[PDB]
Amino acid sequence: RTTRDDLINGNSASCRDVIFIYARGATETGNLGTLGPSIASNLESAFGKDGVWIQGVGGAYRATLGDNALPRGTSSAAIREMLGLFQQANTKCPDATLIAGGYSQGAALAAASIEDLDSAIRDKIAGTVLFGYTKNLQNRGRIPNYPADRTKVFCNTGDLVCTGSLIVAAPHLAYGPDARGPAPEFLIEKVRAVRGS
Repeated sequence: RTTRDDLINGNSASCRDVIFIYARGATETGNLGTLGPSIASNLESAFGKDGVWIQGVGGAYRATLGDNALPRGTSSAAIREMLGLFQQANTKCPDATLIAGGYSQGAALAAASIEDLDSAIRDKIAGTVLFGYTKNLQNRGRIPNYPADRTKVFCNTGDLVCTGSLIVAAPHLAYGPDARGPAPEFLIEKVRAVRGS
């Protein structure tokens, strides 16, 4: 299903070890959209249902297509919403390892949020995956203030948003295989690198 609010609904007395916060692309449904559920099922298989909390960015994030043209590639209200979720994870589950991801506008949102996040929380994000990263060229494939080794960008050849454009071509809608395999593989590897087991 396209809606997951595990962090908001979760009991602090029984925090998951891993918390995944994900932002969907433009016009997508629920708070996970088309790629989020595939990543979620694979994380659940690796850490178990009670070992990982899946949280989509909903609330003020309406994933409005036109917001791709704003300075940071998304709206201020959306950034405030995602920042709030990272802050809620940090207070509710101080010992949890965080992971994040975003697709299209959601990738710009993830990058903007992580850049603004206070360092103590940002440093808890073991890995971040970005699909069809709209600010790929502008940010030179990086998320500002965040290490390259913890970042994985999936940008298809021919996906114009990865080369500085806002045009949506067919390759931008072809990240399904990545969400099913390499993306969760990267996230799992980065969590295990710091948590062991």
